[PDB]
Amino acid sequence: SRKTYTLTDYLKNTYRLKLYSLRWISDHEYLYKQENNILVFNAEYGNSSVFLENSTFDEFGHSINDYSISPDGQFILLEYNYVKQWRHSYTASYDIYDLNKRQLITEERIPANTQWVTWSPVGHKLAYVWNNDIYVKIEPNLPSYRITWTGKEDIIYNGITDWVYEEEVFSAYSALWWSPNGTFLAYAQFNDTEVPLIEYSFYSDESLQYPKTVRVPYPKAGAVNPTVKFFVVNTDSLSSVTNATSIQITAPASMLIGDHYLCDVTWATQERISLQWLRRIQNYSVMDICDYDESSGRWNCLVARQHIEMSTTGWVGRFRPSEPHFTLDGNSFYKIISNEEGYRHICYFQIDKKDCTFITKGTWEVIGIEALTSDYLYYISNEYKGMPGGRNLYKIQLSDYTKVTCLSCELNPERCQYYSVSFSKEAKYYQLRCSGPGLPLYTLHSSVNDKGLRVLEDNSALDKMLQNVQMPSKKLDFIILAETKFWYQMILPPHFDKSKKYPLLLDVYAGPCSQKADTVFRLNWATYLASTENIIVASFDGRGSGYQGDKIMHAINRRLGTFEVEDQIEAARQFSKMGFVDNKRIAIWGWSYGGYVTSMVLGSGSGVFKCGIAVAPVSRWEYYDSVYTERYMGLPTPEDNLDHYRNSTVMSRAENFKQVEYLLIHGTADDNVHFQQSAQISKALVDVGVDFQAMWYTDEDHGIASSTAHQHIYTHMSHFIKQCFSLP
Amino acid sequence: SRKTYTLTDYLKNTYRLKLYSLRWISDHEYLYKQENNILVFNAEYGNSSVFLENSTFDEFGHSINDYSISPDGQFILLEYNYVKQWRHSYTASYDIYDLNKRQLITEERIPANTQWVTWSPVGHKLAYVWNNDIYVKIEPNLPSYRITWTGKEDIIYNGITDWVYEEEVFSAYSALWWSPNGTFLAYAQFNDTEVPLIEYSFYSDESLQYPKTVRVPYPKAGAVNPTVKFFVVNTDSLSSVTNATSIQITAPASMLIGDHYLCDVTWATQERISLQWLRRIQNYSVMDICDYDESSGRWNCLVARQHIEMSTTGWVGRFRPSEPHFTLDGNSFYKIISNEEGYRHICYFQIDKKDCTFITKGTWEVIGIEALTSDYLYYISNEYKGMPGGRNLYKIQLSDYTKVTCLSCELNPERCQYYSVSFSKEAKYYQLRCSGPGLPLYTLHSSVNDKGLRVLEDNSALDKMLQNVQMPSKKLDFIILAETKFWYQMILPPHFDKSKKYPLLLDVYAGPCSQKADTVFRLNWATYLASTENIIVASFDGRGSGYQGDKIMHAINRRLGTFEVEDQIEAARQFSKMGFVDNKRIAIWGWSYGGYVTSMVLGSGSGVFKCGIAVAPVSRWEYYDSVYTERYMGLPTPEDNLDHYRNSTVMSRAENFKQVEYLLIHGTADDNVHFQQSAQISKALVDVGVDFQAMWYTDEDHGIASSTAHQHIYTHMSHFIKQCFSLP
Ligand SMILES: *[C@@H]1O[C@H](CO)[C@@H](O[C@@H]2O[C@H](CO)[C@@H](O[C@@H]3O[C@H](CO)[C@@H](O)[C@H](O[C@H]4O[C@H](CO)[C@@H](O)[C@H](O)[C@@H]4O)[C@@H]3O)[C@H](O)[C@H]2NC(C)=O)[C@H](O)[C@H]1NC(C)=O
Ligand SMILES: *[C@@H]1O[C@H](CO)[C@@H](O[C@@H]2O[C@H](CO)[C@@H](O)[C@H](O)[C@H]2NC(C)=O)[C@H](O)[C@H]1NC(C)=O
Ligand SMILES: *[C@@H]1O[C@H](CO)[C@@H](O[C@@H]2O[C@H](CO)[C@@H](O)[C@H](O)[C@H]2NC(C)=O)[C@H](O)[C@H]1NC(C)=O
Ligand SMILES: N[C@H]1CN(c2cc(-c3ccccc3)ncn2)C[C@@H]1N1CCCCC1=O
Ligand SMILES: N[C@H]1CN(c2cc(-c3ccccc3)ncn2)C[C@@H]1N1CCCCC1=O
Ligand SMILES: *[C@@H]1O[C@H](CO)[C@@H](O)[C@H](O)[C@H]1NC(C)=O
Ligand SMILES: *[C@@H]1O[C@H](CO)[C@@H](O)[C@H](O)[C@H]1NC(C)=O
Ligand SMILES: *[C@@H]1O[C@H](CO)[C@@H](O)[C@H](O)[C@H]1NC(C)=O
Repeated sequence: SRKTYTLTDYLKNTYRLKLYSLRWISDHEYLYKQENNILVFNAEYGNSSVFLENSTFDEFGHSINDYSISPDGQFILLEYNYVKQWRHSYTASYDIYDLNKRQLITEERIPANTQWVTWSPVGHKLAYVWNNDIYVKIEPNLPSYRITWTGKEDIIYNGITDWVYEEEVFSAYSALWWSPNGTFLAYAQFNDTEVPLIEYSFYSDESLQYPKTVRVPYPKAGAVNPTVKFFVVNTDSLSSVTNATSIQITAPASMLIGDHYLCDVTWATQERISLQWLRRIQNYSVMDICDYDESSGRWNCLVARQHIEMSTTGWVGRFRPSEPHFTLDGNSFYKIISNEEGYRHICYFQIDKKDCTFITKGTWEVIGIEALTSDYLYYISNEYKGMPGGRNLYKIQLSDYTKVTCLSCELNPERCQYYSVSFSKEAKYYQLRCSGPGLPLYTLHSSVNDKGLRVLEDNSALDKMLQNVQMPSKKLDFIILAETKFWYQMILPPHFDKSKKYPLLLDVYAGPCSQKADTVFRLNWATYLASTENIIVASFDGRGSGYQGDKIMHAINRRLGTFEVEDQIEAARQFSKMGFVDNKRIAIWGWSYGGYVTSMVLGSGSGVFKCGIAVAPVSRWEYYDSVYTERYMGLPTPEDNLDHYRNSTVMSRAENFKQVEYLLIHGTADDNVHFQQSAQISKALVDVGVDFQAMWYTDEDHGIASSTAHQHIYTHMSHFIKQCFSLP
Repeated sequence: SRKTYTLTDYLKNTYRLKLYSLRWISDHEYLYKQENNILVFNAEYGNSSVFLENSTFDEFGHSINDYSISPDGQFILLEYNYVKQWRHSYTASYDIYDLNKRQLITEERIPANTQWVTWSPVGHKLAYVWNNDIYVKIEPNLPSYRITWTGKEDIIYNGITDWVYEEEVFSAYSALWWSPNGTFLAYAQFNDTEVPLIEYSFYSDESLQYPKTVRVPYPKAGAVNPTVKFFVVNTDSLSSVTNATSIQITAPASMLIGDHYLCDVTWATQERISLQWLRRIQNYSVMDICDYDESSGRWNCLVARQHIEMSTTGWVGRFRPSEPHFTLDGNSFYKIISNEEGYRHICYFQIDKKDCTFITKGTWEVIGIEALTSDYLYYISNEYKGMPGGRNLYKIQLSDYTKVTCLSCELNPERCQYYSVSFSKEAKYYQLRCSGPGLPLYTLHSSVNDKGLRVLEDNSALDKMLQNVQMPSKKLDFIILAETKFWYQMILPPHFDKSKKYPLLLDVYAGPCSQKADTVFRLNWATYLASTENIIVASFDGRGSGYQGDKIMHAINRRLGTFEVEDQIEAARQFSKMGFVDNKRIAIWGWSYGGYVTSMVLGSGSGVFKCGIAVAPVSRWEYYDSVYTERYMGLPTPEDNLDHYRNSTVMSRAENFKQVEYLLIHGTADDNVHFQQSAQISKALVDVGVDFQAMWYTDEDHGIASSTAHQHIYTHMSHFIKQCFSLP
């Protein structure tokens, strides 16, 4: 045979997966960027035309990072001077171009160093955050109205989140929610006054004589948490002479008694907001329904409308309480709830009524609700062929729950088992996105008869290129551990010989609600290790893994670093039992939570693993943030869960590392899993006389995502793995 | 045949060198700590008596770190709760025990967290520094008198130095000088108001949830330097009702015009102080002679008494201007000055007279002046057998300079070639300390007819143990480079075979005024590499090296990282020509300046070296302190020497590291050569796609001196050297 998938192919993106990233602008039209032009596509017919030529901004004088067309199509917001902050946050410069007048706006521009910009859902109003304060523009050429005056760097945040809310609660920077009409603007206010600061050196460029100290409010497990306030402004009654009036919506009494989080904001109608609150002890959540009082200007939340969601075996939701999906009248909603058997299913709720009705059931889970129309509810689930790592689109008939139709299951069963979807406004058309086991396929469909309209992207160019490469194969199967099915995946080398013994690398994450065994197609480091190095790369989903019910997911509750570590050891013991694995060449590696599990497995003294690599690992739960940690571990106090926080550290296992080859890697500017975590592992290994390998990446964060750093880390880990497996 | 000197022997200090640490307390007596007792010895006869049994402090309740007996013998100052700070500084708790009354002083105790304590030179007065302020106790049981009120943490320092003065100027924490009588107390005041702070994380123990940021005023090359003021207090006229009056002594006009340092304080008589000042441009120093005016209470320094010392080829002195050694009347003195040929010799100066008279000359240098009597001047030099790395004691007859007598040269010429000395007060006796080439020998002698009195320590216990070990040998010789002799040393394996090819490791420092080729006996890492691993460990003294004249030393002036790097490359090329070196197995390593040279040699693209290890290296001169850097490099400005600062970095040679195996090591709490230095090397290597090896040591400083860290680093470097040389 001929060429293999090399490390250089992975690092240099030689074999590009093609995407079809579309933006719906109505119930029947979408925008698409097809090189040097923006095109508008008609979903029913498929005809297109140039919406905007990229030649329009040749004389702009800055590199445009991104754009946003206003809902009415009248304006385009141009984003340039992009400066990345955390996982979702960034700062940028913004300019507005009038599409009808065909010119840039010179007067009353969005200021430089803007934290977040948002168009209203309809029309052309703007809400932006500058210096932690909210500003509203009714028209792009008109002056802004100031909404908040309390904004203070690292202390008060209006309309944007602090570190912990961005990372753990909202999974977004924005804390601004326009009403459907664009009449109201709802926002959250974060107060970090007494939140302790994580401090670290930033070395910057060679030209900087003195390193900079970065100071970030970050609550570690058990520390003072930021507080939250919720407000609503009427953007239609803004005065140029008088200051803007913000109406506060207070949290329920069952929340105000102690520490709590605002975990969800959903507009139900033009005058109704849904708010979900969660206690610091993350097993109790309350949903409030708040209506606008036209004859007072205030917002009232009846105690009778409050819906409580609690857990007896663990925490609420997968990572957070699930979002409600309101019916058009806003008097009822659907939401994914854990049932009496522990499976996550769609529940139907009526506002002034007692409980809920489950509309789905079974030994599988609903992944998410995608669309809701008058007649149907569209959702993604892993029901098909009882594969927890598969994803398909289904629709349930709202007039008969037994009438469920799989929409994606049989489109291409050998090639397509993992779908995601993008619905048009009002769900008239949908784009299906299959990500495996074969090459990604993008298709356009009509909700009317569920007829296929067009193939958008088939990846035929990649298909032909990959026919020319010795590609590895993927086996997706399960093993039995204590009368339960646990899924695993294996990346097997090309020309796989079952009578030959191959070295095995265990790729681990194993965090709560994780899934490493799935039907997704990937071109990654594992692709190179199996194709060029002839190493079996295995992944296993044990106790604590998600999408298989709470019996499996909650098994890890108040006990991180126990069953998920043990289950990785047992998986490797069982893979060793298969006659195609060299029992003397078993390695393990992982990033973030994966790094914590790798380190815990290496310090277990199982004797199964020869070597391992931990990238940016957690080492002790007290060093990680309060929101994520306390969700699974409780508080680190003698009354709560101190004993388990003390017994679940990497440092305490330092003695057992004498039995293994260990490579420890961490970025110095990691704002998420602080360098401190690895600084403590290295110190405990040195204190016990254990030799190991280390690598720091100057100014790299959790992702180690800088082009040169990404290439260096993978090159360094490849040399380590090859040396450990005696490969040339 | 039998056992070799193993890595474990080095790390576990299996073969300990015995010392004879004595403290002269008079012209004929000394103190010696001889197991469970402090003894007093009579030099002439050798008889002794117990002075203090350590059973006295069995019920003290703290571990005594050190002690200090008052000059009059009446009190002992006990040091406990020792907390190390920088190279010289520390904090401790102090208690005073009355030796006559045989009880602890319970009233008016030295406060906890005392920065520095000092007995007066005669009697029992105390001067201590607490919270950056000076305090004086006339008697140990009496209350203190406050001298200064200006003390401010990290800003104003009274009687103690800031970071830069401790490390570079005084090579000591103390900035307090009692007059011989103990009448006056002279002190320096340091002001660090506008000095920029170096900031770095301190991780501490596992129990610390948030890392601490350490902030130290540290001027990097070209930054704002601390300012200095000098004062004198009369300790005999201190009032309990009135505040202490400090008389300020102003720097000369030729110093006040810009930035300057106070570089030396020497009491000449009871009423005369010598002060040496140095300009920020370190080629001009002024010595001031200051006399007490009894009819004014003021100190006056005549401009006619000022002695200027300037350099035309480099900087003043070896590391700083040399100290004056005054004759009893204080009207004349002796100083080591560089002569017209560039050799450092003893100069004789008379106070109200124009220049000086050289009393020594030749192609060798005076290392230091050790004692001065009415008849003789005692000094150490490297004259014997023209060996720059040898050290011997000589005496010159003050009535005839041609009458020079070597006092140590012929005591044991095969065993003893490197001496240091300790004279009694008034120099009636001297202890000679020979540190090689054989095992250290400690002897006592009488000055009258230079008769050997006693052998104090012969190391006979080590001698017998080493007879049982396969010990390596040392060859000390020279090679010619551009018509000049340059010395090198080689640690050769036992049973050395000149017809066999051995791997070579080059051990480097090469800093200005350094010496790595000498006659001293050492039990170190090199001893193990040659004895167990059969590796030749070589060291070379090239351009910039000291004790061979200014032509060699000043060759590197305003050009660090040029000739000393080139000369290490040429030494290895010449060792390669010798037929006992494997030219394919040549490695290089160094610590501090040695790490900078190793990195510069590895990035030179010479192709001579296979691998190298740099421990805590300097990478760019702008990151290192102003005092040391500017001495050799000038200022990093375009009007001065910016072009060489920019051309002499490790980062700029990053491309050439593809040709070598590199191991980079640095401690994270290094307050001297900041971790920033290695953080910038690693980042430049990653930016260029160079794979290398790294190791950080959490909370270790420049020394990486913690027992567990010292063992780990040497174990890690040994594995690296062994794999690079293909050794099992
Ligand atoms: C962000 O959060 C912080 C807390 O982390 C919050 O700051 C707190 O503000 C309040 C009110 O401004 C202050 O509380 C007071 O303390 C001062 C003394 O320092 C007293 O004057 C106060 O007593 C008076 O007022 C009381 C009620 O208002 C009554 O007892 C009586 O009328 C008194 O006259 C009171 O105890 C406090 O200084 C801070 N806390 C901290 C830790 O800084 C801040 O306001 C928040 N910012 C926003 C925009 O929400
Ligand atoms: C798809 O094709 C139709 C039909 O040609 C386009 O609709 C026409 O174009 C303009 C702009 O909307 C109107 O002024 C005409 O009256 C329309 N004619 C008809 C017969 O509908 C349509 O815009 C095309 N869509 C895209 C996205 O290119
Ligand atoms: C060494 O021994 C001598 C002689 O015994 C000691 O000197 C004498 O002893 C006492 C106590 O100091 C004095 O009162 C006598 O006047 C001394 N006589 C002479 C002739 O010196 C001496 O103290 C001993 N030294 C040590 C350090 O033990
Ligand atoms: N901060 C922690 C957050 N996290 C998540 C969060 C989510 C998620 C999915 C849907 C909605 C909201 C959040 N899904 C997967 N992982 C892993 C991460 N983490 C865990 C420990 C180590 C470091 C790290 O970043
Ligand atoms: N700070 C720098 C100071 N230094 C010295 C100083 C002296 C010395 C000798 C007699 C009197 C006063 C000073 N002797 C040898 N080395 C090397 C060191 N240094 C140089 C660069 C790298 C880091 C370091 O500590
Ligand atoms: C939207 O919201 C309010 C009432 O909900 C109304 O007064 C306003 O003018 C509305 N605008 C529309 C429906 O276009
Ligand atoms: C929440 O957790 C605590 C602490 O483990 C527990 O005692 C309590 O019953 C929980 N709440 C619910 C609703 O189960
Ligand atoms: C220290 O120096 C500053 C200028 O940096 C000056 O304002 C201040 O007076 C000084 N303090 C003392 C005690 O000399």
